[PDB]
Amino acid sequence: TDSIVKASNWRLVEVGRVVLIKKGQSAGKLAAIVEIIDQKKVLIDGPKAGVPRQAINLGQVVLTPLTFALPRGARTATVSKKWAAAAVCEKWAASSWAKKIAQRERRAALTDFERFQVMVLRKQKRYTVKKALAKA
Amino acid sequence: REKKAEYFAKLREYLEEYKSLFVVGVDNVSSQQMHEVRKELRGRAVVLMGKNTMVRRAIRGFLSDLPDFEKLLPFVKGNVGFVFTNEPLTEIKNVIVSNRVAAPARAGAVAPEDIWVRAVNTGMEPGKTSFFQALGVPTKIARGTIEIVSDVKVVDAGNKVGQSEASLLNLLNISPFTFGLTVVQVYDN
Amino acid sequence: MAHFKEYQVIGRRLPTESVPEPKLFRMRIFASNEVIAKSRYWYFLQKLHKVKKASGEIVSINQINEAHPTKVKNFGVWVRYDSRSGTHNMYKEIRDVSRVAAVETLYQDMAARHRARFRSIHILKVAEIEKTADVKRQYVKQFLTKDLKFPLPHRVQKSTKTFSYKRPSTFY
Amino acid sequence: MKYIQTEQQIEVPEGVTVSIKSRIVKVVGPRGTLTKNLKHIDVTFTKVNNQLIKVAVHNGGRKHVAALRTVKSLVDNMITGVTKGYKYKMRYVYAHFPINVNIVEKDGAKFIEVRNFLGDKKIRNVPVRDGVTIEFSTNVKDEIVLSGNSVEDVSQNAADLQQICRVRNKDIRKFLDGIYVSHKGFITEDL
RNA sequence: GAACUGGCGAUGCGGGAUGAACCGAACGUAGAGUUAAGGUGCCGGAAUACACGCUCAUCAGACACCACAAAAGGUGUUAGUUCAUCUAGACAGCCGGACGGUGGCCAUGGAAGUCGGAAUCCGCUAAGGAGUGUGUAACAACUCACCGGCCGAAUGAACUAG
Repeated sequence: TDSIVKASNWRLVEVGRVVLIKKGQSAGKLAAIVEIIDQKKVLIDGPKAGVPRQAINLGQVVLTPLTFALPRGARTATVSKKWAAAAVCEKWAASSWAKKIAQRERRAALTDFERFQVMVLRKQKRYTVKKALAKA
Repeated sequence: REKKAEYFAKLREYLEEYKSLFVVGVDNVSSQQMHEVRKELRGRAVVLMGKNTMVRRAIRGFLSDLPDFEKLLPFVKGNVGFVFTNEPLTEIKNVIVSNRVAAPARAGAVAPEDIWVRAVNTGMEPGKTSFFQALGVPTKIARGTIEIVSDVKVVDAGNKVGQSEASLLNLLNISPFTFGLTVVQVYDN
Repeated sequence: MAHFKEYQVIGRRLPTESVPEPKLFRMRIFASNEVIAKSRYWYFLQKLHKVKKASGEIVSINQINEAHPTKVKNFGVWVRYDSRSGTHNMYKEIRDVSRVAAVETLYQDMAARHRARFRSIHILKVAEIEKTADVKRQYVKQFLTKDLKFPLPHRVQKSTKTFSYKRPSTFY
Repeated sequence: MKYIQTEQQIEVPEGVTVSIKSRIVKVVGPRGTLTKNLKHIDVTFTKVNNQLIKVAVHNGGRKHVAALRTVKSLVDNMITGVTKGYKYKMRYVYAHFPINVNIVEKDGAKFIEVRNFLGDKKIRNVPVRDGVTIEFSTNVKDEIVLSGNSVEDVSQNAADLQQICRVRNKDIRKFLDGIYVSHKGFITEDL
């Protein structure tokens, strides 16, 4: 007897939603949307991450599901304080995306000796798993 | 307020003492048929199937125009007209007598019965009646004694009328179809 | 051409022994380089007053800078241009971040909707409108209200690699 | 231009209900069920609280936003049909040659035959589809009534019949004998 | 036919189904970085990135001279110019307006809103016309015009060019 609809809930653009960039000068540093002009162009800030304040096209930016309360038309001195107060890094790094990023970075950065270590340890893990899997 | 007084603050204010009620609806009839009989005592009849100016009426609310209008109060959708008449109905059958030369109706509407009236000679020439190929009128003449060969029925009720079939057929000075009653209410308080 | 700049220019129309100290004319113009900026300034001066490049001087050039690049701004713009049948006089408004970006967007919009190349456009003025309830057009009056919550669906994203196993989706 | 977000409210009473898949919609009520596929424009639906479904779209031209109210009309009309029923009364008219209409079942098909239409003498057949029925109107001369739940099926059937009863090669405004609709309403009244 | 320069049967080709005459360009053998008046998914030697628009076309459209379109137009789509109304709240959910002239003239038994020819205002001032069409070759002529019943917000008209 219910009128069920699934959710129809996707990620939006709105003052407060932290974002991430993929290509440009900064290249891969979180930032906070502060204002919005039109469908494509906005200005973002990420002073604690070290990026200057400027305007970027949304096609050049990637979104995130984190957010927090912001006032419109703020500036660096306010957005940095609100960023530090909300403490987004307490949960962003905990999320299951920055962990994969760090995994990619370490796997790309490690060298030959560590590779041989990982090889022998992978043999160890394979042995241990297949032991318990064979009998049951 | 310059022009509105001539309708509201003049006519209605000088005749805010009426208690008659003649509610009629022109659904589909020859308008002048009802119009002239509402008139004849001309100057006391005017159709006013109105519009929506009651927001302004409530803004200027102090009318008390027709307290007997509380019957179709949930009918705010194409309401009847605020018309003012106080005529009698015992006049046509005694005062006016022997008119008998009024105008016929639209000439073309559907008749109730299938009738063929006998035609009398007059001594005129045939006119522009060479349009009958479809159904026609099969007739024969022999010095007055006319003879119809076959009969035709053209149409029934519930259909619209043609375009060029009302010229020189009904030459008896008769209204083909008025003969009806169309009225919603006729009351006095 | 390139990304736009804009300069203030001041000319003088060089003096004469019998009439020294002229009136000193100023303009502010949008361009890409100082050379073409002063050239187009001289062009407008040719059009609007009697003077010739062989009988004048540029007494100053300065590459000014917008004050507050952080503040999103509502800029009204007036323009006069020529088309394939006749001339016109148009007025528009844009929500943007700075005047150089405003003019850069304006030129693309005019080339879009009127085929007006750079050789047939000249701006009359670009001014700011500061308060609300003063814009006119319903392609910029939208973003003034509170809470501009909306997605941009169908997030496409390319691939540096040419092949792919997983048959990707377009969630967002 | 570019209406960034535009929506429309749609109500639903308490007796009926609806279930929306990714793209399919399925209404259910006392009179019966109904389904429909919306793989045409792909606009969003959002529940509020058991009575208010908001249809919504973001970023489009007038051609893209017209489909929004179009689908609103489609859904609210079809739920009105399944919660209230639809009916179409059509009439016969004949000048001199009276019509002869009949219903005939064969192989679970249920066709309709028309005869004596301007003097034809071999069958004028027309089929009928499910979800709709017909009864010859008693106590009234020369009418027929369709009655069903959906609207697209019954309107298409009535239009098919009133188009099949067509004539050519005769006078273009003297002959007006055929079948045509007359009334469009509901199986119930004021509910 | 001819002036000006750059071109010619006898004068070496990028662009295309070729080259006097479609731009005319001046020539060593192995020997730099760019192009002579260039485009890049493939006819392949090279970037399937960046910002707004028409684009459904049931004959789309594609790069100079070069191999093509105008009668007359489009509530088809975007962007403008101008003019009048709106929270003193109008549009799209139905109506009709016939008082005097409308019985206005052609060898004194008949011509009721112009078959053969002139003219369209007044006192009236929410109704309140001698009428675009109008039954015997008018006497018996109907349809329509600032006005009037709930809700509640942008709409209406004329032009301009992609």
